Amino acid sequence: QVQLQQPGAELVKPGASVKLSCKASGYTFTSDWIHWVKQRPGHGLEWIGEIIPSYGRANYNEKIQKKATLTADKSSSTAFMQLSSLTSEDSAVYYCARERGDGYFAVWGAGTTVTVSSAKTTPPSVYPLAPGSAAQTNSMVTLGCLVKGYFPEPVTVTWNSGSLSSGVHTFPAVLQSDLYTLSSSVTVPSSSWPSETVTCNVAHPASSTKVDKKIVPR
Amino acid sequence: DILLTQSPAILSVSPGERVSFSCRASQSIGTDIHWYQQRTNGSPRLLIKYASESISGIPSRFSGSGSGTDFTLSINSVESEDIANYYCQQSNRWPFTFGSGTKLEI
Amino acid sequence: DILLTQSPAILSVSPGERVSFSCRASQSIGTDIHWYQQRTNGSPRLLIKYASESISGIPSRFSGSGSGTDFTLSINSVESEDIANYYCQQSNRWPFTFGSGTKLEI
Amino acid sequence: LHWRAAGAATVLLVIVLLAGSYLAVLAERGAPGAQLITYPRALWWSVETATGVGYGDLYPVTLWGRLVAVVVMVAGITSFGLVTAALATWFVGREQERRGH
Amino acid sequence: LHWRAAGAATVLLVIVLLAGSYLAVLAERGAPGAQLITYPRALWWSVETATGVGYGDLYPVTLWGRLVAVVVMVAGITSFGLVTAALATWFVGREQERRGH
Ligand SMILES: CCCCCCCCCO
Ligand SMILES: CCCCCCCCCO
Ligand SMILES: [K+]
Ligand SMILES: [K+]
Repeated sequence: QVQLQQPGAELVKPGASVKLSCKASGYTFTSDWIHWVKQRPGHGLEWIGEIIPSYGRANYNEKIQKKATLTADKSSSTAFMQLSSLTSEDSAVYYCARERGDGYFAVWGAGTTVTVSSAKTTPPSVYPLAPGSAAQTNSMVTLGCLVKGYFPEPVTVTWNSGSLSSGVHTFPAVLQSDLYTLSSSVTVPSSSWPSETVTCNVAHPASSTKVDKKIVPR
Repeated sequence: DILLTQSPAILSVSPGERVSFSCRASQSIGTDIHWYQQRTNGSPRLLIKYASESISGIPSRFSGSGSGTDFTLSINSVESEDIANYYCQQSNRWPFTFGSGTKLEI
Repeated sequence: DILLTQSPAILSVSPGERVSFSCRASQSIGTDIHWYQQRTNGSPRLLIKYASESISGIPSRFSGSGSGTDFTLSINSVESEDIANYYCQQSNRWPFTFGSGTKLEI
Repeated sequence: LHWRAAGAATVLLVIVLLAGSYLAVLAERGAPGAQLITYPRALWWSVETATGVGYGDLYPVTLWGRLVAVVVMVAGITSFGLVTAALATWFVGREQERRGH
Repeated sequence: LHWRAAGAATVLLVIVLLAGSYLAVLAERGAPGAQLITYPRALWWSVETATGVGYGDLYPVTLWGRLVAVVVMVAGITSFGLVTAALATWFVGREQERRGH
């Protein structure tokens, strides 16, 4: 089972604050330390701080500006990270990790994508991508769906509820006029469509929306 | 603070070959180094702990060697799933630190 | 005697930005480094003691980090009153020594 | 009594070794340059401290870390000397039998 | 008895010194960075460990190496304290003669 559970995304206004969470499961020891790591897009890993839930003691990176405040709830087994007064420089993916007190990070959370802007949350519009009536096909056929006009990052695209993962591409989003847009492709044998259902699932954590779109021929 | 240098930043290898990632510490840290893998959009995953110790669930083609200030992550017979970023991390002195990271390219 | 190198000699920063002063020791001195500020015609004033410990009366935008041979003085959101010379000083081995000094410029 | 206090010293020493190992990590973390920041080697440090073997590979750099160290030293010194005192009382008693006194 | 246990402690200490020196090399080899990997200096390390002289030039870096170390420490501490306990019983007995008791 998943040991560390983090929310997908958090939209923050410049100057405001946010409190990220990290619910834990699995084996729990008093020697356990919960760490937080910051990763900016296209950058590397950056240790923010640590905390031992069985005492409430917390340490922080001295080489960076202190934006964080670490707390924990022993009952709900949840670690908290208070980020205050955020700018565009604080926009990154924040991971939480568990250390057994032996130096290494055995398990990581999925990470929370924190976006700092004054723009508004916008759910995505999902449109199907079926081949034209004149397009020929080989042994394989290429389908897809268009995720456009959402904010902020990220979105998770799966095909047939994750049961279909072979031959899938999901392109990085492009930003235009405070709205993101991407596409995802899927390649199945031409003999299996549309005799077998193909559907893309699009989750947008920031708006708590998840939609489905079946890909039927035109 | 311990400085971990990962050179080169990018490694280009042919399918089936053996590749080696380098991690040099700014001072002697014994064998207190740990290796992680991060694919696109994925979270870091522990590959090797304490320089050479294996992790359960990790393919046997991953190994590690070194001590003091010089450490090496080796992938035996590189395949497509190994394409990712690789980071090293020390736990010898507070605070813990990461290397700049090295990307594998096939 | 411990040699303390402060590079660069002059730092040019824009108003509101975060600046960082460097102090490198010729050998490992733990965290036994101390930072001072000296404005024009003024006397030196203690900003940070033992690398990171804060001093009463000193603005909270001043912080320090580092250990061993590498030390950093950081000023968060630099303003006009921060324009001065900055010196580091070690107390690990006799005799005590000062760095060459770094001037802040806005 | 001497045998009891010896056994009492041993179990207390073990507790101090465990607690001292835990408290050391808690105190040392946060201080740049500290090496006593993981439990396994902290326990090894605790044994080193209690015995005074003097390998000098690990030592606290903080006030509370050093305070923990002192407790372990004295606990080790008291324990290993209580055992000596217990062994002495044992031999003294046996000598008072081989002379018929 | 006290003289016997002292002699028994000495011969046991020697055995532990020898065996500990052999076991250390066996445990340390295989671990990168280990210096306790040759028998001659391992025996010198064993003496250092049993006496607690604390030169700190040689020390184990493995779990079993450290376990061997602990046995040598305690053996040395027990031995050197048993001798103290034996010397004390000797003086106590002699004092009980110069007072006519
Ligand atoms: C001797 C008892 C001290 C226990 C450790 C306290 C940790 C201090 C952290 O500021
Ligand atoms: C304390 C007894 C341990 C003997 C040495 C064992 C060597 C371990 C090698 O894996
Ligand atoms: K000693
Ligand atoms: K020493």
